[PDB]
Amino acid sequence: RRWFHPNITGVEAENLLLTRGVDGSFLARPSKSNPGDFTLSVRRNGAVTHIKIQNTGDYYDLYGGEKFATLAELVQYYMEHHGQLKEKNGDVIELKYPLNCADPTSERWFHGHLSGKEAEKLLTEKGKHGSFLVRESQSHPGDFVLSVRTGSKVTHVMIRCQELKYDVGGGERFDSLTDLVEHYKKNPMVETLGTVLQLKQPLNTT
Amino acid sequence: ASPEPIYATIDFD
Amino acid sequence: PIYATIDFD
Repeated sequence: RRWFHPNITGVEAENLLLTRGVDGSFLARPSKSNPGDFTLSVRRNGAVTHIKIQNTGDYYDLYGGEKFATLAELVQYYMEHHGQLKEKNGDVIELKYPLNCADPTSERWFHGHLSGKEAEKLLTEKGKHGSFLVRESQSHPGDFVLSVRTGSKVTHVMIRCQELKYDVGGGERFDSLTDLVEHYKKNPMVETLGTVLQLKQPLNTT
Repeated sequence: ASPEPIYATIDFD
Repeated sequence: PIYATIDFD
């Protein structure tokens, strides 16, 4: 169950496998090119490959080979029986490390579900000049928001996410939320109406 | 209650 | 994204 990712594309899977993955990392996800089939996305030698999984309704297979009633039995099988999964050339593909579904970051300044009014609240009565956090967007599902204290109020800056690639309405697009926060720690961003939005200290979640 | 949060735009050079 | 064909032939 853990290595299944319900709502990601092949490009977010590759970028996942290259950022949080290693060689031998893999994940399952639905098929975007063809619902509702599935896809094994796997990392080997620093590159990412995808494998079609057929769902007839009675079984799951890799369009050949063994037939399994469920998706987990198929993945489990191909994890345990290394060698059974061969490309035509001769190279075998290894399912070694599942890549478990998780948050966009593990960093403490990521509060997750947290609205602008309650984030504004914490940043008032616990944030000082430069305290910031990143939080999910509630007006644009799938996207994020950097809330900052520029003392004597709080600013919100929509962080867009397109295929696991993050920017603040343009400029550079970082591979994770961490690269964005660190880059803009070194490099304060300037709001249209003049306020410069320095990031001094993260307001970590308790 | 509390006022509506206003998001901002960044000026990119 | 590159898609690998699995050989059972």
